[PDB]
Amino acid sequence: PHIRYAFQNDKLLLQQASVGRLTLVNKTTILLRPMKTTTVDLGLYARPPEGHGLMLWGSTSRPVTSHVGIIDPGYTGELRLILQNQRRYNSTLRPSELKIHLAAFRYATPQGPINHPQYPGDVGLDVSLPKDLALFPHQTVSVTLTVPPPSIPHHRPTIFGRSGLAMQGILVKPCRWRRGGVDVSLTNFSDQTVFLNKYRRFCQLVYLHKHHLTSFYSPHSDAGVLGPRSLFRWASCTFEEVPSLAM
Ligand SMILES: O=c1ccn([C@H]2C[C@H](O)[C@@H](COP(=O)(O)O)O2)c(=O)[nH]1
Ligand SMILES: O=C([O-])[C@H](O)C=C([O-])O
Repeated sequence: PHIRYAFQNDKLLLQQASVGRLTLVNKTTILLRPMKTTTVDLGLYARPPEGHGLMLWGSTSRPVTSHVGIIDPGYTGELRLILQNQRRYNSTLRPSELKIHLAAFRYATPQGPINHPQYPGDVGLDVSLPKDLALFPHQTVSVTLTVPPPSIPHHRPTIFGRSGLAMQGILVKPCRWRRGGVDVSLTNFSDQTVFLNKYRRFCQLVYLHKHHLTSFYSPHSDAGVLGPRSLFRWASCTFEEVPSLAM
């Protein structure tokens, strides 16, 4: 399969597009104010092959957390990375300290608490909050989902955040939804208490094909997505530059 893309941004360098993953790195210093969202407009456009979505994620050893972005197959706008400052003062990413990754995966879609996809073809299904929560500034809050989602053979249910909460300072730490049930953690990086009532959509349910979860560290895998216990392994695709995709 081919991923077709276009990229144009003088503040970012394309490091490589190899073994199914594109990596960009920052050429300029990136300033992060405390308590506020930082967005990086990537100048990057892409369309996945049939049956696949795309995954967007950032990686750094500085004290900065990035949203893990689930990219729908019908999306034809510009991709953005959303970052949050872990400290209570300015943090900077000096040239080359931020890596930005994009790669594809096969997924499946079933037919409260679980809602149908927003648009034809969307990868994720919104999951509703089972109780009111109060999220205080610079604090983490955890919630349990225990009632099983729909079973889909050869796929693995996983939870990821949505981009609109992320823009408000609320990140979800992505995690597998395992047989026992899943503890979903939300951190508020903003300066204000955020109230999320019962029935609010707070995260999304994604069914990755099981090939996309591994324990081996590979050319084809990375600990940066779901963390260390289950590595994300992206599809073996080829990137192909189609400059007219750029808007
Ligand atoms: O980190 C992200 C996450 C999402 N999106 C784009 C592609 C998605 O299809 C669309 C909506 O994503 P959600 O609101 O559903 O997370 O925005 C990004 O550009 N960057
Ligand atoms: O909001 C989205 O999920 C995305 O924007 C969907 C399409 O198809 O364009």
